[PDB]
Amino acid sequence: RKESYSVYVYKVLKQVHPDTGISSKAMGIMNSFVNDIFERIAGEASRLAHYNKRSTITSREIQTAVRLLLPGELAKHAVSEGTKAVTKYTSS
Amino acid sequence: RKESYSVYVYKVLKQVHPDTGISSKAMGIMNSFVNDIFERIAGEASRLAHYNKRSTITSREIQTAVRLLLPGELAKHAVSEGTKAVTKYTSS
Amino acid sequence: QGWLKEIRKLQKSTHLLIRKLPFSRLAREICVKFTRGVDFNWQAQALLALQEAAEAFLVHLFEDAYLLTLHAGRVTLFPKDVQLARRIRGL
Amino acid sequence: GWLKEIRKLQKSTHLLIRKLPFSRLAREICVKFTRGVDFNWQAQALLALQEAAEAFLVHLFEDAYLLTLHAGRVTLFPKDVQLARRIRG
Amino acid sequence: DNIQGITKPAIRRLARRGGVKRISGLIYEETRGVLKVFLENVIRDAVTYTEHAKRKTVTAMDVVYALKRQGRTLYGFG
Amino acid sequence: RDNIQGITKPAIRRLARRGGVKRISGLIYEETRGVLKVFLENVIRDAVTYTEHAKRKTVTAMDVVYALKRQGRTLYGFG
Amino acid sequence: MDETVAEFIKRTILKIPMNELTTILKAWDFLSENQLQTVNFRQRKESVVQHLIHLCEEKRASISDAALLDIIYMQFHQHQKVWDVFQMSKGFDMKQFKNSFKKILQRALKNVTVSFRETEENAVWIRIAWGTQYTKPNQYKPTYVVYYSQTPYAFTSSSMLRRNTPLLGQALTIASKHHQIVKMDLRSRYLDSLKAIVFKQYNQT
Amino acid sequence: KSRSSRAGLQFPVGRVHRLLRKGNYAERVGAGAPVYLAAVLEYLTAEILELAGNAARDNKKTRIIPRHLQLAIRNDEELNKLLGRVTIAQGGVLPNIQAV
Amino acid sequence: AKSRSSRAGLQFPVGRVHRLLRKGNYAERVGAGAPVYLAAVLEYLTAEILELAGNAARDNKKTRIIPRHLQLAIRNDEELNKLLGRVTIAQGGVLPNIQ
DNA sequence: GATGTATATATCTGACACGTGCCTGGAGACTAGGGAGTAATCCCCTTGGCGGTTAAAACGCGGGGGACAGCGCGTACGTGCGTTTAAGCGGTGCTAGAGCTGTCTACGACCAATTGAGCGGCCTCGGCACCGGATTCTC
DNA sequence: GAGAATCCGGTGCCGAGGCCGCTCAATTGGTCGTAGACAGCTCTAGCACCGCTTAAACGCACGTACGCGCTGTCCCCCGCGTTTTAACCGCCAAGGGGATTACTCCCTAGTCTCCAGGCACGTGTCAGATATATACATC
Repeated sequence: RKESYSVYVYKVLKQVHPDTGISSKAMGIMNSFVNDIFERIAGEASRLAHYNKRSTITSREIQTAVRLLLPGELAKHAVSEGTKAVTKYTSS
Repeated sequence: RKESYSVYVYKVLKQVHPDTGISSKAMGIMNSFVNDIFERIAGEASRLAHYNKRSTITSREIQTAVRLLLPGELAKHAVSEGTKAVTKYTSS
Repeated sequence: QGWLKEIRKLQKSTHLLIRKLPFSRLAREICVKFTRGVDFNWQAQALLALQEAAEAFLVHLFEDAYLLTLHAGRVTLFPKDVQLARRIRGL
Repeated sequence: GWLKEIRKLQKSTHLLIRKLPFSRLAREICVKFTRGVDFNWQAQALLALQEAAEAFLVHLFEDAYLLTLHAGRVTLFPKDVQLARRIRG
Repeated sequence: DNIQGITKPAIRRLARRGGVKRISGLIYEETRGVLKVFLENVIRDAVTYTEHAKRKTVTAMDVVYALKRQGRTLYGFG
Repeated sequence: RDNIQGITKPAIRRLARRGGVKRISGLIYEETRGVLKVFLENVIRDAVTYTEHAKRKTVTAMDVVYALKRQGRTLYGFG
Repeated sequence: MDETVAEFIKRTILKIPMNELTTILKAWDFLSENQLQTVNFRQRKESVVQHLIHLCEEKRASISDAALLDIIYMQFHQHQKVWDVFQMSKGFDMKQFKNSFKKILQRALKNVTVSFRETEENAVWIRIAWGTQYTKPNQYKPTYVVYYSQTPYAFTSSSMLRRNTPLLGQALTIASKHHQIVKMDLRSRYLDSLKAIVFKQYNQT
Repeated sequence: KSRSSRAGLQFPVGRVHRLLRKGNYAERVGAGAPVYLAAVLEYLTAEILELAGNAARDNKKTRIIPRHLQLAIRNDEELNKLLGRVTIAQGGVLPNIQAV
Repeated sequence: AKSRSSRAGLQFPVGRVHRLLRKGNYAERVGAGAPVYLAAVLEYLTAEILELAGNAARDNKKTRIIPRHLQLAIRNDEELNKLLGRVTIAQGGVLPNIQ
């Protein structure tokens, strides 16, 4: 009844690694990681819905929030991967 | 068409001081002061509408936000003055 | 020597360098002085959380304040070093 | 000697870095982070850049000089400035 | 007492983790002092949340939120 | 052609006198010209983004105020 | 390729309205029509140009092709700018003229950018991007010259960047087979009025 | 009959309530909150301007300039911790001199 | 009858992020394409930090991730140290740093 | 004792406190429906205590290691002063660019049925933590 | 040139991952109001430049005030061995209150309607700025 993000982190770990197990405590760290970055970006992009006097959150505002909240090379890889996800989402 | 807080700061200054003038630049500082504290308190109390799984902002949440966002004696004077304003607001 | 082994040992393991019950009694003593009369229940995980934060803060403070003793040519810390290290940040 | 110079400069409030070299420096650095596109700074925003830069440098040299009196120096070496940034983070 | 539980070898191990080679003697007071002036600013910033949701129990999320507002974000214990 | 030497040899001296330093050393003149430059990048790259988002070729004062607020060094006096 | 011309092509196509963007891209003659068929022309403009750049990421790009796109963009927005009228005197293939003008201008300053385009009534549209001997040429503030082989007249676009006006005038006078250049009062917005006020006098001298 | 004068305040109440509706802070906004908020803002504004006016008076000038707010903030202890990460335009610094 | 992450080609969920981004009161209107992009960004960040953690896990001849491995994989990399600066990982310890 | 160091006033200069017109956002009214405050409950998580051990802290001691104070050489820095260069005023032009006013359309809230993806409880078994053993290293 | 540091092996143990039941929240689908992309027009305020002019930087010569390495002295933390002590483990009782559900009710939100307040504009006029000139404070 109280959800978390353990199953999805476990699926990503079994994707990019064959059999590397993860303890039940360190997984908790991953929860408080990715209940945190989502608090920043999807918080901070909300601020860019207020300075430009808008009311929506489209993909462009999240793109600029990722351009702000991350250092250089990691931000470049993230913005290169996200639109790659969106383009194969559009032609469903 | 673009509002500000100059008139009210001028009224408070003429209240607590007889004839002390204020320049048109320093008044601008007061704008960016009190478009800022209102961004903190009425921002941060919104967070206390989310941790307790509520949807309202009553006087009690603003009271706790003032208890958090201010150092000791200034917070004590502010919480002593605010309820004094509210009690003479209720019996209208 | 001796210290050269202890720095290698303590930087390897990830234990708790402060004992449990004195830190818990200190936290309860501080919590009593605010909003008196009533006691305050503590969950057993919250005191561990505050202990991990306090240990990480003090280790980071000593590691940051040590760099103002190699800078003066000395080897040894002083309370001047710690007070200056807090003066630089603004805490 | 210098003591009549400090107590004159901690009294006034005007800008110290001249406006046109700082404007040329900002227009130089800005064109590298926008893929070769010019911009048009409002005449108000360059004052904001210059005030933030002056406040940051004055606070930085105050903390660096606080470091210089610790080691017996009076002179402010470049070992002092590159250490008051790693402490502050 | 209730402050002398943070003994001399405790602060000594806290320093030896930090890379400090040789330690003076007066540190063992000031560190205790700064420890107190840390924990107070975590306690009341916690307990106000405890006084808001009207319960007599400080949860771990309250301390995590007090450290969130303080500046030092803590992971794991959420 | 020098492009960073608009910061002069005594302008750094005026900033050090405002800071309260009695006697500057030598290579500080080659050090501060680094540090300032780095700081301006972490404003201007952070301030060219906001004005890129609102389809404006004009970098207003509010954009630099927002970027400085996001860095942590809040600026009041303009707007 | 470099990572500067992509922003220029993106900004130029963002300035193009959707009413004739397919006309611009068919007249520009740089991509395959199958890749025109691939691109959705029904979603919003903030991703159509992303798809078009991603087409031009792979195959070919330059600064010259982007400049020629800029020329074709400027040829359909003559209502925006304000023009100036020159004339030479004291004195023919256009290939030698192109080579002479480009070599004289590249010997005058270090960094310039010249681009030509052939148009009927023997017209040539010359885009000039000025620069210095230390900086890149500013693409975003061009200078356009409408030159005719028959008439000694030339239409001149104004710009922010002055101080290269007598340099361009003397370099174009030496680049042509002439010795004198004038500067009349004729400064207006529409090209057809200047065309009429020149050609009613020139065809009927 | 206005809500500013009904509670005996000087800062507006309708504008603060308008900025709490359109500020995306909670889905519902009570009536007892923004009067409390405007009272706290009025107290902080008076707290700054009293010290600013006294420092302007002690410099024998009948006008408030940003150097006076700089002195009043950096000489007060509470506002030193409230505004500790604040730069002020046309600011200046404190008269700081120290020897060896 | 068809999953959102399966259209997205991702692994993090999409409907849960959209539910939180409506219920969090961040804006009064949520665009449809936003949480897919946001979930892809979160997936790339978690993939990067676990990809850096597993190499240090095999470096210590282990296959079970303890928090010390996450501490080292954060602090040794430069750009993640730029990102996760003011974060104290629980049960973490410090880098081997002498003199 | 001449060089600052504070003060009288000259006037002149422009910001600013103020007065008016005026557009629109704030107040009055009232229904309505979800938010929540109060009441009860039951378990579940915390508090208190008995007891025994065993690492862990406290305390003398001496010894080298280091901090501190003086000091001489010297060199890198402040200052004085003529030049020459670049910065400011200010004035003109003058046009790209903010913005803002309509429009129409794709698009996202809003809502009824429905079902499987994910959460709670459980059960190993291999990964791992610790304990004991065999192979290197500097004083 | 041998006690100390590193790698290795064996054994208990316990949490990590697989598995099932299930339920509620995410999906699918059809409806409608509207947020915002898009175009075009209009005022404005930022950039380029130029002539002047002049205030400040630049370059240099030089005197000398600190930087730094050295060295002597004296004190003062760290390692070591012994004694003492309280932290912890595991248990056992018990009970205070945290989480859950019900139920009414009340209080804020929406829409309409009316007008008083806060903003843009314009203007005389006092506050200070800077400048010169003259009475005190001092190494």
